[PDB]
Amino acid sequence: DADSSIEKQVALLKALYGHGQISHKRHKTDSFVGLM
Repeated sequence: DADSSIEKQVALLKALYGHGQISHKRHKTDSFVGLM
């Protein structure tokens, strides 16, 4: 029944996706174009 403990690791994979947020940080730079 502890085998379900491995399913919790799937949540750790979601933390790896958070690295994609760094790519969205470039979208904030596009917002500065509005200053023009």
